[PDB]
Amino acid sequence: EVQLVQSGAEVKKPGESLRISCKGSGYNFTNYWIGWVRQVPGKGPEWMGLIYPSDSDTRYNPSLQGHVTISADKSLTTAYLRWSSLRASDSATYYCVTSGIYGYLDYWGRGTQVIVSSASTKGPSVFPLAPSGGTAALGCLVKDYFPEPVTVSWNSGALTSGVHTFPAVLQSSGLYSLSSVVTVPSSSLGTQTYICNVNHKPSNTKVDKRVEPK
Amino acid sequence: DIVMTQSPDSLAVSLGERATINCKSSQSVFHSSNNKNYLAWYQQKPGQSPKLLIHWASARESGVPERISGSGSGTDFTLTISSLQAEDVAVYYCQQYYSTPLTFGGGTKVEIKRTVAAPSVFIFPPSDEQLKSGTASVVCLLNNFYPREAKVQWKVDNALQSGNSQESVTEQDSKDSTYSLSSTLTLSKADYEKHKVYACEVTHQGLSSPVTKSFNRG
Amino acid sequence: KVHALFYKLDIVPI
Repeated sequence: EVQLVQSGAEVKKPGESLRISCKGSGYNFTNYWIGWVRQVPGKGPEWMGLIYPSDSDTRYNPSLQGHVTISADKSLTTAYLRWSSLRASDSATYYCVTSGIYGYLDYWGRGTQVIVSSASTKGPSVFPLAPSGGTAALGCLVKDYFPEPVTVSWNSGALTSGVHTFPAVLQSSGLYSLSSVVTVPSSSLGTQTYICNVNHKPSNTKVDKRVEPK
Repeated sequence: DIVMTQSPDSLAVSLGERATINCKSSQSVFHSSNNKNYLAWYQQKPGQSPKLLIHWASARESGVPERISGSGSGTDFTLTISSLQAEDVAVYYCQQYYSTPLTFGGGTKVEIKRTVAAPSVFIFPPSDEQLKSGTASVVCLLNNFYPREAKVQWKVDNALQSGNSQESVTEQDSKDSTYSLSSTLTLSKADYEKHKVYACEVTHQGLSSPVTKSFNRG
Repeated sequence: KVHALFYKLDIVPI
């Protein structure tokens, strides 16, 4: 079975260098094209390039005008994508792909997320979304943290039904913000306790915030 | 230089019904010598990597079910899913490999169509803890609604707000196929203490008339 | 008349 193991996510600042990697297995690595496709949320995928490791023949997308270089080590059966000077526009998920002679990409990797930002590591502030007829809603606002991700649970995982945790949004300040809500019977607001467990591992922040009516 | 265009951007289809996605190339991707269209289709499921579905415009990869078919020629192509299943929820991309650079379409997100469901609207004032920080976040929650189209408007002492709110939407719920939406209004503590009534106005096709949730500061 | 953007004599088709 063909395997394409990519390297883990990366957080970097503008102007720094970076090299991500993708090791291929289960096929003749040297005699098949391997390359990279970039994905940013606002448009479709963008092809970046392919390399034929046997002879180092490298094909670039002209749009990427010398910003990136693609290379491969045949002994390690590994492909590389390198930036010498990262820019904010390079924030994206990078899939490593294989191709035959025609250029359709028949095997794709799991992806490598790359964040480029001048922001510095910061743990979130957690603020209650306190509830006020039948159904009530309450939540936790997770604000001003970097980088992604945070994880939110309720009552240490015992409460799962009706929970909605929204995608993080990048604020203009460069720090992420998100809310986790849950709907509960209005009659249960005075009887049972609701605690959201926020965890931001990049800063080793751990907050258990109790939410109650005010 | 070949531009790939897809339509629609998002397509809601009922279970067991047919989904039809269109893809256009700005130039032909057909070679007369081999009678083949240089067109591929990919499927990217939620939280997964794209997967090659079709090449030569109509040749399925191994394992792809017969209910998924590609057709068309020249500059106009379509992908069809004849009896949609919950596992077919994904973003579908076309790609031309006729000329370099390889180029992709913008994608078409296929989702489950269900009956209309009005949102439940909840509004949350800023916490006292946050007011200690100098900023005030006011949150409006639209819960379990379908379809995604919704209008969320903030009013402060009846004054429409603009440029100071951000929205976040969940992906389609796996059990009831609804959406939830958060709208966050961010103010300075000063501006927040200057005004009294804070209102979230929600317009949605499942509502007889717009719904307004408000609170009085203090 | 073979038209392949990435043609290579020695390619191993998986």
